[PDB]
Amino acid sequence: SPGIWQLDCTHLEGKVILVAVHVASGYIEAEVIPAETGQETAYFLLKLAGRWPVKTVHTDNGSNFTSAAVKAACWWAGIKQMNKELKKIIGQVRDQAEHLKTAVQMAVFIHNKKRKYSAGERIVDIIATDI
Amino acid sequence: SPGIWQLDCTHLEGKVILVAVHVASGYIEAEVIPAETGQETAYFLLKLAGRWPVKTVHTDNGSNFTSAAVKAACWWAGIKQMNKELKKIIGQVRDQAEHLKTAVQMAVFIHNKKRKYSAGERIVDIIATDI
Ligand SMILES: Cc1sc(-c2ccccn2)c(C2=CCC(C)(C)CC2)c1[C@H](OC(C)(C)C)C(=O)O
Ligand SMILES: Cc1sc(-c2ccccn2)c(C2=CCC(C)(C)CC2)c1[C@H](OC(C)(C)C)C(=O)O
Ligand SMILES: [Mg+2]
Ligand SMILES: [Mg+2]
Ligand SMILES: [Mg+2]
Ligand SMILES: [Mg+2]
Repeated sequence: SPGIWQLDCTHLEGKVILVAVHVASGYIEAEVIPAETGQETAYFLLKLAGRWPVKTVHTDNGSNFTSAAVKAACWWAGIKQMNKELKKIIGQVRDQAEHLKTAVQMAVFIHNKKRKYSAGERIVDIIATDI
Repeated sequence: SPGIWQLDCTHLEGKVILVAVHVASGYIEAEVIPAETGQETAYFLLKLAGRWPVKTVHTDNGSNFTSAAVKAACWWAGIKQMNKELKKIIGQVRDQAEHLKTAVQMAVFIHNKKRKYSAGERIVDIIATDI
């Protein structure tokens, strides 16, 4: 189902990586954030919601969604309540970049454009079909 | 044509807002950045390219694309070489949020979800059709 996303943080090199997965397609978005915080999660969701039709969000750590900032974002945006494979791609391109955040975006790109249709194509097809 | 984007910075409240427009649909993405820098532009393009099939980019200030970091991102990602309407929506929601960056994302959301099909639907349709 096309409005469902998964959202979790992983850790790498002492930093936090917020990873959203469009469950039906396997498409990902990710950002490196300073701290694993309710506020950062909220802002992330705002950005995600303006880009895709986000209806429901799941997580492996329910306590992530407990902050008032997060609930307020989900309220405003109308939302209701890979990390190993990505680390793999991060590892493969890590040395081409100085900043971890740059390596993460390189990795997100590679993940979304690979065929094994790519995740990037499937999200768009699934969502266009739903219109 | 579906792989064409426009990219420019505007200024608001002493900060820089990077605005990308998918020309065929009018869909936007935007971020608040510390400084109008080649490096920030590069990183922005990396993120944009992993999310959408970006083929060519235009700007109103050609000197934006002059930094080696920018050319290197366009090289890696395979890329070749609204601000008033968005400010309008920013103005309308500005008071609901503390941080400008939050108001910008609120505004991007409102811009992409409005019908006047929304920009958000058209990008996806145009791109799915192209697959
Ligand atoms: C901090 C820097 S400098 C720099 C670069 C690369 C070539 C020429 C000049 N600058 C790069 C690049 C490395 C990877 C890419 C794909 C080639 C994009 C540009 C970076 C890159 O940081 C950015 C993306 C914030 C600029 C990095 O983390 O290494
Ligand atoms: C710095 C803060 S705190 C906060 C908030 C709002 C309600 C309850 C608790 N926190 C908010 C919110 C205001 C707008 C939204 C749509 C309701 C999302 C959450 C903000 C918001 O910053 C965030 C998005 C980085 C957290 C802001 O700039 O005001
Ligand atoms: Mg988690
Ligand atoms: Mg909170
Ligand atoms: Mg400009
Ligand atoms: Mg440079």
